[PDB]
Amino acid sequence: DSVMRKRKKKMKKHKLRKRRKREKAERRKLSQGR
Amino acid sequence: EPLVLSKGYNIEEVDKFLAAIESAKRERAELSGLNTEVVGIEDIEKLEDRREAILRILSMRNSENKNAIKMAVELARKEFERFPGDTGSSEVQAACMTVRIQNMANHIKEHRKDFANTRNLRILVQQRQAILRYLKRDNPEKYYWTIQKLGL
Amino acid sequence: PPVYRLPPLPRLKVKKPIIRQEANKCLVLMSNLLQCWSSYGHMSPKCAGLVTELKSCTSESALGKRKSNINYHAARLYDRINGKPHD
Amino acid sequence: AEIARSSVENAQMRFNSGKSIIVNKNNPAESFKRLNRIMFENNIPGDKRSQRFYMKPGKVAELKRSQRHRKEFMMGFKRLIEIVKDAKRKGY
Amino acid sequence: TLAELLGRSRIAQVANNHKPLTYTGKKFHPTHQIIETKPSTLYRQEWGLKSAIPSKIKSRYLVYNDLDTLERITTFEPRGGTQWNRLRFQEMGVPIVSNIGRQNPFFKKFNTEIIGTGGLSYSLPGKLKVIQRTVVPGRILNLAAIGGFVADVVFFQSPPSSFNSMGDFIRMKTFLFEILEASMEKNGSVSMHARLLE
Amino acid sequence: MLYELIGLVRITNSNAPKLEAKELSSTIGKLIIQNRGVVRDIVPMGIRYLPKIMKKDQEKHFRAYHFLMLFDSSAAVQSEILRTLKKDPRVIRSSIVKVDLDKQLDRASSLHRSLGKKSILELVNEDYQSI
Amino acid sequence: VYKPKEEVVKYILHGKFTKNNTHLTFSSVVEDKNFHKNKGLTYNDTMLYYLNLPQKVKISLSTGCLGFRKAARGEYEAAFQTSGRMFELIKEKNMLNKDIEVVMDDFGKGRAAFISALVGKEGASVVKKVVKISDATKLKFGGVRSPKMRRL
Amino acid sequence: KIDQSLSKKLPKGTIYDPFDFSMGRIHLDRKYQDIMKSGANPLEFYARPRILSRYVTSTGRIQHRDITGLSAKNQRRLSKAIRRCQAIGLM
RNA sequence: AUAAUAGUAAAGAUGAAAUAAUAAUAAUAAUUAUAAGACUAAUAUAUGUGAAAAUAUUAAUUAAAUAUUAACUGACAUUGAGGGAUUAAAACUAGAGUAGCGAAACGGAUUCGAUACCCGUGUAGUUCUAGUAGUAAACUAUGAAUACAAUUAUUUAUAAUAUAUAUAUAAAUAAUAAAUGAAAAUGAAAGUAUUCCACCUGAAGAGUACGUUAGCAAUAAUGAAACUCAAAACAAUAGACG
Repeated sequence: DSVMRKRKKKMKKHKLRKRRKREKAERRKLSQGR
Repeated sequence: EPLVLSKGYNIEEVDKFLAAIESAKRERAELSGLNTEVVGIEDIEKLEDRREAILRILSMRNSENKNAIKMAVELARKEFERFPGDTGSSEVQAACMTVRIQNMANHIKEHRKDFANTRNLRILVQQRQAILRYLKRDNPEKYYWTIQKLGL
Repeated sequence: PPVYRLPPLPRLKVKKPIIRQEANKCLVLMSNLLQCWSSYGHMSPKCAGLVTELKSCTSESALGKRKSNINYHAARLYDRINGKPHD
Repeated sequence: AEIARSSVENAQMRFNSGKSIIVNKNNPAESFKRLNRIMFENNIPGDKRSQRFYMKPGKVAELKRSQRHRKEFMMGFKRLIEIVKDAKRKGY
Repeated sequence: TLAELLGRSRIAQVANNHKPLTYTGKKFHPTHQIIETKPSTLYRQEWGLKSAIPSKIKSRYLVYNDLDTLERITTFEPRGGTQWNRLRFQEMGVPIVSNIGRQNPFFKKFNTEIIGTGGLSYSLPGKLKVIQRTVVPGRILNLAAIGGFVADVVFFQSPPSSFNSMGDFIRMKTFLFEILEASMEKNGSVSMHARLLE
Repeated sequence: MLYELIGLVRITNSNAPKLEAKELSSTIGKLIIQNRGVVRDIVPMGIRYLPKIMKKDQEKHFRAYHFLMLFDSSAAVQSEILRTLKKDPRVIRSSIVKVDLDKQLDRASSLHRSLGKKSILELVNEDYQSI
Repeated sequence: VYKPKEEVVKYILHGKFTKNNTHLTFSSVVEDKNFHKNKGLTYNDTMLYYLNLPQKVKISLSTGCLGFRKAARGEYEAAFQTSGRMFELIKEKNMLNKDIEVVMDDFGKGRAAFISALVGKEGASVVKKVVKISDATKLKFGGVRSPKMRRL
Repeated sequence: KIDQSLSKKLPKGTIYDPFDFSMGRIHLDRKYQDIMKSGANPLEFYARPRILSRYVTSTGRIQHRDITGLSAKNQRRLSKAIRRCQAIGLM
């Protein structure tokens, strides 16, 4: 179902927003010497 | 080598065939009711060049690599054949793919980003191997004879 | 060369088969006034020999004027002309 | 120079393109109209309109295909109606 | 044998020909063979074609190219009527030089070129019907179509008033012409000369 | 292999129209020869006003002296000939197209091939007649 | 050495009849019976000049000039009524002595009009001296890209 | 005196018919109204910008196989010859 | 864009309008003239050519790719886990370039609001060069191979004929028969069969978390469970709706 596939789109886009927020945490104190 | 040529044109046959003309020209006039004058030398100079051009216009140094290859496959088939003619023997087929494998390769050693023809080289290599693998499953003696012969 | 068979269709009718009828004859008359009024000004001293025409075009009917039979021809000669295979 | 002043501007005696339609004086409409033909036969006009907004290459290819299809059905329809007319004329 | 029967079939007696039934090309020789039907068959609506000919057709003469076709109809034009032109050639009574008839009157392995009169004539060239022919009336094109065959109009003196009398209806007007003669160019084309009696 | 060079040379001699053209025809040739390769057929195509004003070396050549030379040399010499051409100020719009002879031992110039002919030996007996 | 010698030749009436405005521009070629009274230039030089004789705008005119402003500068009235002025001006400036060519360009509503106006009545005294019509719409062979598709 | 569109002028050579002498006929005809097309390598004419000048909308444009109607190969080689001629100075 | 030139007051854009470095510094239009980039009309059907990406401005070189005979080879194959190779658009790292286009940005519109659609500038990028990366509705949403089955019409390849004809072959494309199918429809495959590989086993949670590998990075691959429902999905039908 295209609508169901579009929901993935909303979910991937939502996860992309989370990724952007997570990206701040990434490359930071957590992923360096820890 | 110098003086090589295309489509089976060994220089000798040329020398002998070109020569046929000499015999013919003069003998055409021996009969009939016309006498001999300027034909004392038929412009050695002109005939000398005629042949010359023929040689430039049939010189591998001035033809196409494809043609040099057409010569090669033969050479190999004739060095790896089982009898006059055989062209299907695994070693003949292997030897033939070998000549190309090189050409193809030097080609790729220039067109490094040409990938399609890279797939080719490979397929062939993978293929020669396949036939070479058959000969080691058949006339094993021949296999080793052949491989060490072709250089592997 | 020429050759273009079609695929089966509900029916091969024709859209608005254009029979052709002249444009409101009046529309042409009124138009020429504005085709001779743009120049020479309103009621052109020449347009006298023009409005004479757009007069009765209105009068009783301000709009002097306020088909085809191919669809059946099509409906009847398609199940015959279409080169459908048998069945 | 002189050698070519005689040259009757050989050049311009057949030098330009088809984007021209000498006017037979007298009739002007026809001449101007003669261009309407050439213009509407070299598609020049329409192309200008297209060469205004370039759609994605795949999108324009799809459009072109659709146009071609539309063309081919129209002449298939024409063929069919000509046959229908012939049948009508004969008696079928 | 089935084939033997077909090998003599009238359908096959008629050769095949897919020449267009409109042939806008200049016409000199006929393109197809007209199929004659007895009035009886016409009422019976029978013509011997793959499919019966529509009652709309009221002629007894038609020409066919396709017994039947994909369109599920027979491709025929009921306007086959050469029967008139050739007969009018007989109505005109004039022979064709036919170049030189060595031995055989038409002379000539295959006589594809210079076929001959082309079945337009099978009579002894000279006869006394010539008695100055029979001034056959023809439709002046400007050339004059006599019995369906155009013949260049010739006269002792050019008569403009004659052309003016018919005005633009020169072809509509028919004038008797003492046909000078006709000829069949190897392309099977008849060229003739008229005698405008004006 | 057999190549062809329908090059369009410029002209400046109000007088001689085939001055440079011939002078270049010598140049190219001299080199097609000193390098294993046979010149074959040259077919002066004379002069034909260029369809457009072809600006060469800021000279805006509205016309050029077309000419054709049918030659034969290695790729390099053939490639090299291109270099010579563009880089010859005289030539205006050059071009070397191939004429594979795989089937016909001797190929004529493109032109005669559209004239109905096909080979020089043919095109020679085509004139041989005389003696 | 001579000094300017100008004898205008033909008269060119040009226009860019686009969608949002229509323009008409009357120009006059220019020439001299002297370019060749100089032996310094080669034969070719002269024709170059001739092939492309200079030119001078004589009556720049745009719909807006005749009065219309904004959107309207794109309609028909505009052109029909922004042509006459153009022609009327070709008259007053006394420019109808030698031939004139037309070059309708582009296809805004105005083109038709300027073509009606030329043929009908306001074109009258001018049409007569027009030689060959023509056109110079500029279409591109790929070239540069054009605006995305306004999702109007 | 009369207009053209109303008077067939069959040449004498042909066979005029009673209908043939009619307006219907005139309309009918209208409705139903090349060494390259013969079979000569159209590419060989890679130069001769004269021959190629033919199948050209006279606007530097080749024609869709609705007009040219040349063989796919003939038309494509003719198109290639035109494109090659563009490269070969002349045309 | 940039001067040259002559010409005058608007230009340009839009539904209609605003603005911007538009134009009284003389603009736009015109006509010449320099420079800089990207792109490649018709033809042109993506027919086709490529493994798939992809791919129609021209030529040169190199290389692959055809049919049919003929000689040979002598089952040497079918295709394939894993692996390797290639891999669109965007993105990235170097170096050059940068016309136009156009994320971002900023401004003008519209609107109740408009961080949109519309419009003006227009930067990352779009180009090349060397890479890197390895994902797309990378879709014919259809893995590869072989044997087979009823017709027609067009391409068209190609042999043949007594080339220009009507014939025999193939190949593709379009309509179908049968058959299959939830139907839509598939049609020499989605049919009849055989072989091999990949993959699926309710919906949510989830291609998420975590671990691990790879990457300059964005990320890519690998890929769970708890918790909660008797739901959830597709083709055909009526009907209401635009």
